[PDB]
Amino acid sequence: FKVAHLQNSQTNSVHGIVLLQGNNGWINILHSTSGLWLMGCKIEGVITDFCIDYQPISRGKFRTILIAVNAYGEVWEFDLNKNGHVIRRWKDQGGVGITKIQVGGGTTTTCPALQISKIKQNRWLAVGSESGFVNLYDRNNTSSTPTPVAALDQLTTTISNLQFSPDGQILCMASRAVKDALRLVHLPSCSVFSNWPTSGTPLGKVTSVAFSPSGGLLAVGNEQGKVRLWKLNHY
Amino acid sequence: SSLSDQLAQVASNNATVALDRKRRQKLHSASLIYNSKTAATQDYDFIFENASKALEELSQIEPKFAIFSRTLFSESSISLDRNVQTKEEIKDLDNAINAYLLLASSKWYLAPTLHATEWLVRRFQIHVKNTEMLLLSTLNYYQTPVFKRILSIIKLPPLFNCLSNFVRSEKPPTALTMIKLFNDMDFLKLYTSYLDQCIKHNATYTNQLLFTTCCFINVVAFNSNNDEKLNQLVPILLEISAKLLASKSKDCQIAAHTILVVFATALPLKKTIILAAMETILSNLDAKEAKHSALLTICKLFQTLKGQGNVDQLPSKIFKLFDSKFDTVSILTFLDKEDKPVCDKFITSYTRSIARYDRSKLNIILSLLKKIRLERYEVRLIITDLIYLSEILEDKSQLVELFEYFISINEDLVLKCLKSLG
Amino acid sequence: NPKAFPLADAALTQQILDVVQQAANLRQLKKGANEATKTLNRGISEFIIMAADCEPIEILLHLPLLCEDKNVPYVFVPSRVALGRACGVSRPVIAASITTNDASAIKTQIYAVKDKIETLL
Amino acid sequence: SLAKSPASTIQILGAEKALFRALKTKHDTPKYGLLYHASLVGQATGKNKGKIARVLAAKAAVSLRYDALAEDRDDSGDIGLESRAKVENRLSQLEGRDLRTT
Amino acid sequence: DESDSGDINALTKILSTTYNYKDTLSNSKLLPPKKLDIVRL
Amino acid sequence: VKQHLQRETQLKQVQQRMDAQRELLKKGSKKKIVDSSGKISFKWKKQRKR
Amino acid sequence: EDEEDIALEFINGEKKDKLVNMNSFTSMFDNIQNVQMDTFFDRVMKVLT
Repeated sequence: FKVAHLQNSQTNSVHGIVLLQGNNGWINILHSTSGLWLMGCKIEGVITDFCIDYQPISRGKFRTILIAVNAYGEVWEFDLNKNGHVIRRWKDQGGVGITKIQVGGGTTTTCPALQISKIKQNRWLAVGSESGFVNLYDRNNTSSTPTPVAALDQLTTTISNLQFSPDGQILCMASRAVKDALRLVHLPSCSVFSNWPTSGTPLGKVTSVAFSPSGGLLAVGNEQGKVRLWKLNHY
Repeated sequence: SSLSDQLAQVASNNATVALDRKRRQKLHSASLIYNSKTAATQDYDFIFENASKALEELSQIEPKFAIFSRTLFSESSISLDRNVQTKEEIKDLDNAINAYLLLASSKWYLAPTLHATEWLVRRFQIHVKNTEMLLLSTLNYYQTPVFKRILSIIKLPPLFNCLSNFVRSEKPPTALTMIKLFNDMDFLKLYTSYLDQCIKHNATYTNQLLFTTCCFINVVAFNSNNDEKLNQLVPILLEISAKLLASKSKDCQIAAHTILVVFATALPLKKTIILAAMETILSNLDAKEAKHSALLTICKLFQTLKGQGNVDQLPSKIFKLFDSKFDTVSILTFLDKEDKPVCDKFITSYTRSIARYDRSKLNIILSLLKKIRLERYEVRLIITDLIYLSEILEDKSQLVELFEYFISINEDLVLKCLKSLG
Repeated sequence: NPKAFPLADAALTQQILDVVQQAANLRQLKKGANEATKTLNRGISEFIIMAADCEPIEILLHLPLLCEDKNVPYVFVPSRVALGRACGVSRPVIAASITTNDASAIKTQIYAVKDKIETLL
Repeated sequence: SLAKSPASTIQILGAEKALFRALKTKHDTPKYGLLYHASLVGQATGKNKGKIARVLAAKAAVSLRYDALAEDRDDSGDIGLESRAKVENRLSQLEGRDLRTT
Repeated sequence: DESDSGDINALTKILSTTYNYKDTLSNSKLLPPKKLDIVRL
Repeated sequence: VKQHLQRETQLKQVQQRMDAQRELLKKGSKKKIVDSSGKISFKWKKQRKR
Repeated sequence: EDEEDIALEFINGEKKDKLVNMNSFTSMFDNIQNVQMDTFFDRVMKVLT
């Protein structure tokens, strides 16, 4: 599940929504407080992952978009302000066995906003896969078949985590299959950092990753139950 | 130190004394034209006769070779021996030889140069005494058979240790191993001194610059991961680039453009160093080909700048220098070509420079902005300065023509600048 | 891409690429046009998968000629990159072959997809 | 018939006598075949000749199949020229390396 | 023989004055491409 | 002709067992799985080849 | 509008550039014969872009 912000346009009120994964391509959206069932979104194939992107409209106005990807690689984009009707469809070029999808460079679960004016649109989109590939897309620049900016292939196992820094300058891709399978990718260069992590860096089976909203702290959980903390001195 | 080590130093000092017959056979056998068996049988008169004819042929190609006919290729040089000379005379001989190797550097493809240099190899034993100068002048001919012959008869100095494998080898030294020679910091200082002498003497030629450039460019790539070693390269190779830019030869200037551009991409530098680079690039910019490469170089360096002041206006002296060498019409042509390299940051700095210093080109600003798409923040900076112009400068038809252009494209961002500023 | 014929649809491509992934784990997969050409000659190929966007397409067009001669089903999938990732390699694969084995643990799924390719031919 | 042959066969096409003798007696097989007399193989030296034969035979099958099975082939050799460039690049970096420590 | 008592030799002069040729990353807001400054806590 | 067929199948089975052994020599992570019947097989981990 | 929004706009404005790696200019040695300096310089730019 994931939690996002939905603005009720006809009253201009804003409230939270809880998004869930269904059995058959189904995404069920609930009211965060009252628990009411508001709308549902359906895709063909097996739903594997989804993410939320915000698009500002005007002063005090924004729209929530639900981005859902199928294991084949087909991506749906639903407009949750219009009863969850599809607005765009496209396919991940060279995508097979997709495992995760995430957006970065704007507001999201990892970098949530504190007021309406801080809502920003994400300029990056990364799609993981079981083979370990990660296709990165530049959202700012629409077609049924978009070409990815880069195809990262340093990891050889299933991508179980995809997360951007709050400013969208670092992408952290991790895999829980093998130990020390964590890499940090610089953007917009898409060049993996070389100095860190090293052979001596303790990471273990990375199973959770988190970026601080501010201060540039990186917390990495592992199968051993240890949360190790790093600071990026640039921030 | 053991006695053998001390005696080893003695042997090196007296390498060419020719004390006995066996020493004479080794020394006299070394040749660039003949095999060892035939070389030992020959005589100085036979060698000198052929060299004199070769120098005449070189003299026809280039009159400067005629000077050595009075000094090195004289009939009296036959009876001249270096071992019997005093130190002042030996130093004075070496200057003449070093000058000759500079002139001969570009004619090694011609057959006569190999015969003329045989006299110096046999008479003056340059392959033993002046070994570094000979190797440096013929470094770009490494794939040529002549360089193979040189390696066979020469004892490599310490700085040329990587070539020891290819001494007397069927395969010529690979281009990859030349990066290793230039990778060393000590060798770069030596090559810098040699290359400096060529520039002082205007003896540089295109094949020298090309090979010199590739080795310098590749040395950056090999050290790209090592930022610390890149820092040690900056004092050396940027100092080389300054000397090349000073040279009136356009080919030297274009090589400097190539060297500077790779550094800026490889390592981010202070904007002060970048601005100083423009001052040197533009000071001696006369050739049209150099003018074309310079503009691409100027645009690229600003692209590398990634700190506050990234798109700030050029200094007063810098802007005036640039406009003289590149009038406003030329840059409009530069933007007009569809294959223009990314230059938004430079134009943003250039655009703000016009408003600060030259109001008459405010109309040109409108044309420049249409031709190139500037980034969101870059447009915001330009809007911010033009807003100040309206408060200070008198309103103009062109000045309002710039605002309405921003009204047509992204009207809302114009309000944000106005809201933040007045 | 008219020459690429027959071309599997989106629903069928997922089923094919699933089998190609399972076969790779069991080492029942031959990757590359040259290896696919061999398996046809040795008669050990259940069926052949080919990539439509392979440019020039003619480099793999000899395989249909062998396949129809040997009575081997064959099918095209739209993307060579997706085929390569499904195979389990770091390079785009234009063609692949499923090696025959009646003792394999994925025998049923291979024949299930094999029939759909036969019907699709 | 040549178009339908895999690249491995094209490498050893002209050396059947040595190939099938070696296969049956459990010995090493030939590595040049008839391609030995190609100009590119001549430029290589030492063990690089075997590598270039493998590279060139693989590209030969690519360029050959285009000739045989292309309905609307232009008589230009564009696929051959670009295929040639790749092998020359492979030869250059292959020949650039030096085994002896420097 | 020597005394101190657009100029071409501008680039040479600035090199003599400056000892560190890499722009300070504290002022710049964009992080370096290949080098990460990361400390464990 | 039948004897030719029997020899072909026997050689086919022999080749398959040799090929299976060769896959074990190659690089990768493999687990030996044994069925109740006693048949042994190796299942490779889902790791992409570099 | 806030100062952070100005800073974030600066980050998004930045665009990717092709970094220089070890195996980028090795091929220049191959074709460094009988070529003018200007043509050689363009090739350096072409790899750098």
